[PDB]
Amino acid sequence: AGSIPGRRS
Amino acid sequence: AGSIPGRRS
Amino acid sequence: MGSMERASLIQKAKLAEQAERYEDMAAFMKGAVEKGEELSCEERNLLSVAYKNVVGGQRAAWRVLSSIEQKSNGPEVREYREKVETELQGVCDTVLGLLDSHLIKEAGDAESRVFYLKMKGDYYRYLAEVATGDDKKRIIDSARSAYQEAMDISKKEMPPTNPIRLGLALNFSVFHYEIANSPEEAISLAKTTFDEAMADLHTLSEDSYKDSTLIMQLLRDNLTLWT
Amino acid sequence: MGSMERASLIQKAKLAEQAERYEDMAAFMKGAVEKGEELSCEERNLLSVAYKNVVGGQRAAWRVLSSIEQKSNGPEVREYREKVETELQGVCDTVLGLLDSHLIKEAGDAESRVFYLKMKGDYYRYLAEVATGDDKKRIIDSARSAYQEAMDISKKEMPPTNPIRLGLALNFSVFHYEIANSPEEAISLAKTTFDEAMADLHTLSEDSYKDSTLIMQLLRDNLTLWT
Ligand SMILES: *Cc1ccc(S(=O)(=O)N2CCCN(C)CC2)cc1
Ligand SMILES: *Cc1ccc(S(=O)(=O)N2CCCN(C)CC2)cc1
Ligand SMILES: [Cl-]
Ligand SMILES: [Cl-]
Ligand SMILES: [Mg+2]
Ligand SMILES: [Mg+2]
Repeated sequence: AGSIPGRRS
Repeated sequence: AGSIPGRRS
Repeated sequence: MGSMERASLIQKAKLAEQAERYEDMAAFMKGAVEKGEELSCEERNLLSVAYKNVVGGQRAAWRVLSSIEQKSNGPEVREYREKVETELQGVCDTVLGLLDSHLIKEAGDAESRVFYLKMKGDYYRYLAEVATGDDKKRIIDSARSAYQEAMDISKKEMPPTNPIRLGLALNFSVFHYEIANSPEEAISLAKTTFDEAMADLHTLSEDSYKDSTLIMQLLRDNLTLWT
Repeated sequence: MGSMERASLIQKAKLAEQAERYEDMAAFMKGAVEKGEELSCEERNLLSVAYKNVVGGQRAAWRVLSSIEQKSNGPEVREYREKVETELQGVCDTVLGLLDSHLIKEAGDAESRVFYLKMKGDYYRYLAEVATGDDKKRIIDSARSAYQEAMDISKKEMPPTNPIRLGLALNFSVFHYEIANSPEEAISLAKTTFDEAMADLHTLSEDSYKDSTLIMQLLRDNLTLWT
């Protein structure tokens, strides 16, 4: 189950 | 030009 | 970072991102927040990206150590898992502290307020992932409450394709599935979010369409795994 | 780490490797070295892997920032490159300090002494990559001198297929090519090393053959790029 990766601007 | 990676035991 | 200019902290946070120095990036963005001014859209994203990378590395490490520790059941594995856990909790507490002092209370537009409340839900969710004691139920409720307020605002103030609205719904669905033991709520939220976004795509430009459909695919990916 | 048992520091260094927590790994192995006992083969490798990961990340970041800074020619890019550079120099100085106090002087077997002198050459080489001032020529000579002593021992005391001997020759060839502006010396060293190893492969078991041929392929890869 994946959340928003959110690791690159 | 590559040296020994040396990053995993 | 009190002696460094706000604009310089922002510039260095962007450089730190390019250099993959995420701890530095987070420290620069913490300094920028502590200047006391509200953050622009771009600056909010820098803050979020910095801390998601830092806590993402901590969570991955905690999961490795927790798995080793469960298989083991000397004190070393538990001791080291506890050390990583305390460091993770410290980072989550720092982010939550920035949101409480004083990002959320000064966020009046729906885009900023929803953004920060989604953050607040995420960081309580990361606390809940490692929680085991007297306050674990209270941590879960704090995550739920933050996500719920963000959801209520987003449904009133944003179109169903808004990428922040979509990412909030995605993460709240993960909260339901992984934390709250509510897989049916997770599935229903993901399905309703996806369908309402689909029906609103016709209103978007090509660039907005790409932004929205990327997150919609993440919703579909979870639905595929959950159903 | 003075209050933690040596064996516990070693165990935690292995856990930190699994968790990809390389700064922790390096701190645990520094603590283990400072217990004052000599290191086994496995422990030397843990020390080397920890610091190569830490300094490898610093070098990658320094290269990103140095490239941005060269293209730019405010103070922010130079200031941040300088910060990363100082942190890299600090890590190299720490490793060099461990080798001088007192790993090298207590290393009497060829396998340990060659290993530590190769390390000493590598960390002076990393210092030389960022050096620009009055001591830059002295830094380069310190790297050369360490590699040369390691080479002299390895040719007398180890077969041409020994993986430490091979990796030392590989890294010394990179020193010649990238630092000393001696590409012909780099190529000659890589070719002679490869050919002498090839001729000794017939003596090896299947497992030793795999170890040696892996490094021989790195020598060939450099030769392909240099010729
Ligand atoms: C939690 C969350 C939700 C959406 C996004 S995004 O779509 O990647 N994003 C960040 C800036 C790009 N912009 C164009 C759209 C919104 C990230 C995180
Ligand atoms: C500098 C250097 C040289 C060789 C090696 S290795 O071949 O990867 N190695 C490490 C332990 C494994 N062992 C079997 C052989 C030697 C690493 C670094
Ligand atoms: Cl405001
Ligand atoms: Cl000895
Ligand atoms: Mg100012
Ligand atoms: Mg003891």
